[PDB]
Amino acid sequence: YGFQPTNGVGYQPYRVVVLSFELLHAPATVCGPKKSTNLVKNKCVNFNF
Amino acid sequence: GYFKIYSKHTPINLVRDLPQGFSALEPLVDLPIGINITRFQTLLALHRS
Ligand SMILES: *[C@@H]1O[C@H](CO)[C@@H](O)[C@H](O)[C@H]1NC(C)=O
Repeated sequence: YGFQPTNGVGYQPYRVVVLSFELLHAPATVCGPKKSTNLVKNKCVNFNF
Repeated sequence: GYFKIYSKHTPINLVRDLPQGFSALEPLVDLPIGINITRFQTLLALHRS
C-alpha cells in the first residue's frame, strides 16, 4: 500500500471489520439485552418478567 | 446439548457403607455446550514423595 499524508479519499488506510452471524445447531449465544421498564404495583397491568 | 451438574456435601462419620439418610441435590451449574460424551474418567494427585 502507498499510504501518504497528502493522499486523499481512496488511498488512505481504511479499517474494515466484517461480522458474520452464523446460526448453526449449537444454541445461539451472542445478542444484546432487553430494556426493562419501571416496576408498578397495585394496578391491573401486564408483564413479561 | 446442555451439561448439568448438581452437587451436595454432607459431613459423615461412618466408614464404608452409604448412610440410610435422605438429602436432595441442588442444581449447581449448567453448561450450554453440546458434546457427545459417552465415557468418563477420574483424576487423582498421588503423593509423589
Ligand atoms: C452426536 O453425534 C450425532 C451423530 O453421530 C450428531 O447428530 C449430534 O449432533 C452429536 N452431538 C454432539 C456433537 O453434541
